[PDB]
Amino acid sequence: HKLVQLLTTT
Amino acid sequence: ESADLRALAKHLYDSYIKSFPLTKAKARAILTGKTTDKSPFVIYDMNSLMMGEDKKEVAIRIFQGCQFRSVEAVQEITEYAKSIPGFVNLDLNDQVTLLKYGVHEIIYTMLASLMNKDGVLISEGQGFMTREFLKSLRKPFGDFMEPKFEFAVKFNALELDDSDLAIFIAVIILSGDRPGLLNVKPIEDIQDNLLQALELQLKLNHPESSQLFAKLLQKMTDLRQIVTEHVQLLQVIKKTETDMSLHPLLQEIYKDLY
Ligand SMILES: CCO[C@@H](Cc1ccc2c(ccn2Cc2nc(-c3ccccc3Cl)oc2C)c1)C(=O)O
Repeated sequence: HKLVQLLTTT
Repeated sequence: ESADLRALAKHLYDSYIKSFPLTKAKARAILTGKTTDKSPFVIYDMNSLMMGEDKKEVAIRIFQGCQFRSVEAVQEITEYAKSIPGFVNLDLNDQVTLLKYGVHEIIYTMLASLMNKDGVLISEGQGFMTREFLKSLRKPFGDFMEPKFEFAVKFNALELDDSDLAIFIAVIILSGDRPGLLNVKPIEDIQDNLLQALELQLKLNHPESSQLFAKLLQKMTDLRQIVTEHVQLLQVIKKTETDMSLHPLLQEIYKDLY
């Protein structure tokens, strides 16, 4: 969730 | 093939330099005083901690402080994982899972880089907190760091450098056996390639180090036990030490972990 944000950030 | 494995090794090292501002190379320069900049301030007691706190009980403040660095390190490790070839193409839920189970194993790996037998570098290497001071903290906070020091001393005896660590770290993140993975195969395939790259790296970088590769792989399993102990300590704190919470990011990593 916060992990998803970090993972998909560019 | 050999050239590809070396280019993989180098790609991982470059990514590691881009992701982690404070390397083992720099850390050791600081710990051995082979640097031009100021000696780090030593935190060895309560009022020593006071003076350094410039540049709510003691044990809680330290534990709250750890968390801010922990979440910063989670961000760094995530950025590094996104540079491992094949990783961003995995099902996103599997990336989350890989990250969730892998992240603290990596934090403790890299923390060993900032440790010697007497203490640990904090705040980007500007402070040094003695192992003895951390051991002095009241139950259960005084039990947090000691297993990490015990691991770090033995881990550091292997004398891995940043280039070794970049591959080591990638191998751990790409563990096909994390609980609840949807697609194990493409993870094992990537890991198999990274292991080949690690084996070649250790042979070329440490030709005389007996069974280094096998020794390293073992440490990967030892890290899980360290995380296990940390998590059970956190569960005690959750149950019995209630006035101070856990950063939301860390709650998310730890929620339903194992
Ligand atoms: C209790 C939180 O534990 C972390 C893991 C953890 C523990 C310890 C960690 C880090 C990162 C650096 N350290 C070493 C450390 N960093 C600090 C610190 C860092 C900044 C300010 C003040 C302090 Cl006392 O203290 C200590 C012991 C991460 C977690 O579960 O996410």
